[PDB]
Amino acid sequence: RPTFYRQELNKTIWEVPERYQNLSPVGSGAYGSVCAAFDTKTGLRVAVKKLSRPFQSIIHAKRTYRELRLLKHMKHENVIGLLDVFTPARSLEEFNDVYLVTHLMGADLNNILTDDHVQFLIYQILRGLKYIHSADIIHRDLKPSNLAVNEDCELKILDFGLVATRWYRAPEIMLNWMHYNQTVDIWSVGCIMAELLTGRTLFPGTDHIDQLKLILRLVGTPGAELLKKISSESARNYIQSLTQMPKMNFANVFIGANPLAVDLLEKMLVLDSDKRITAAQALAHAYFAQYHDPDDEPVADPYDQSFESRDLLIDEWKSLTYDEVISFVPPPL
Ligand SMILES: COc1ccc(OC)c(CCC(=O)Nc2cc(-c3sc(/N=N/c4ccccc4)nc3-c3ccc(F)cc3)ccn2)c1
Ligand SMILES: CCCCCCCCO[C@@H]1O[C@H](CO)[C@@H](O)[C@H](O)[C@H]1O
Ligand SMILES: CCCCCCCCO[C@@H]1O[C@H](CO)[C@@H](O)[C@H](O)[C@H]1O
Ligand SMILES: CCCCCCCCO[C@@H]1O[C@H](CO)[C@@H](O)[C@H](O)[C@H]1O
Repeated sequence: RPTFYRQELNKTIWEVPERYQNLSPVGSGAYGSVCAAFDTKTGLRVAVKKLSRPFQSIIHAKRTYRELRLLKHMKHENVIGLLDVFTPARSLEEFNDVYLVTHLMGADLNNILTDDHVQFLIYQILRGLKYIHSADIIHRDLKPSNLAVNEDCELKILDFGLVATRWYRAPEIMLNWMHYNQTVDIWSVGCIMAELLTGRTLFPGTDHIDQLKLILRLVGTPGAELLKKISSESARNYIQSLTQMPKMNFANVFIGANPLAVDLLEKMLVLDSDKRITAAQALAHAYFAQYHDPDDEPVADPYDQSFESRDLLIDEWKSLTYDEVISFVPPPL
């Protein structure tokens, strides 16, 4: 067990192993405070997140368990991974705080285009998405603030920020569709790619209604092939009661863009999620010919998500989280 040291920062206490030095607060964080730091053991600059009230309730405890399970599983260049996880607690009985460590990241996709850069950035997204989707994991919330980018133009998918979420959301989500397929994320990639090509948010709807209205103006109202798969009586009536609109030609909309990029957008931004191109198929699209390598686009180990359907007590999610802290094996050097 490492030797811990204790210090207060931004009016909250921090107890971390000695290896992490020069803690500098970077923000309040999503659900916990974050500091930059220097990892003396590896030489890496890192981010340490102290989760806030991680076992306050059953929802909080399951969410804490979920976050640790996800980060421990992700082992891929274009997906955020876990350098370390620790607690100052010496036993389950006194276990109350959880700290997560990963590589320090500077800019997100907003803070960073030529067509070569769009190719490379979207390629890395799809490569990380292929890995995530292969583990039966849906991101559901892809957007530029969730994508970290180096000056190297290297990119990682995150599930947090360092830009309304609705702008990149698949339409089936905003219709509160019961089931979702992995290509909700491909829709988001399409919106992101269009923005990198035009410099403008593709669908900057003010709300969900305005959002769907903007979407339909580009892709057209559902055809009969899609209408026959809509089970909601109300959703079907409203859709059909709209003035039908034709799917625009994307060449006209994305004028001057690389025609291969326009073609890929047409295969991504399809209403019928059954017809959207998958991440694996998109990596083989001719638009990525100079980056695509089928032998270096790996899939993930299977991810056991059975816990999502369980209703457990707080102390049980806490104990399961403790098991995952204890069993952690750091990445090698
Ligand atoms: C110009 O700008 C900068 C200049 C200098 C800087 O440094 C001194 C920085 C710091 C940049 C930074 O924030 N870098 C960072 C953050 C995280 C985060 S952010 C988060 N939640 N944030 C929210 C907040 C609100 C809503 C949603 C999410 N969680 C983790 C995190 C996740 C996992 C983990 F193991 C550790 C930390 C991870 C890695 N790098 C910026
Ligand atoms: C100013 C920066 C100081 C960094 C100190 C990192 C100290 C890591 O200290 C740890 O102490 C243990 C007990 O001696 C040893 O068993 C570990 O191998 C060692 O890494
Ligand atoms: C590797 C971390 C960045 C990519 C994360 C992709 C998966 C996000 O994961 C999703 O988060 C949702 C909200 O907690 C959960 O409800 C879903 O069950 C979970 O699959
Ligand atoms: C005007 C708004 C139209 C929204 C159309 C959304 C079509 C989404 O596509 C649908 O997604 C469902 C859930 O994954 C699938 O079960 C259906 O098979 C698929 O066609």
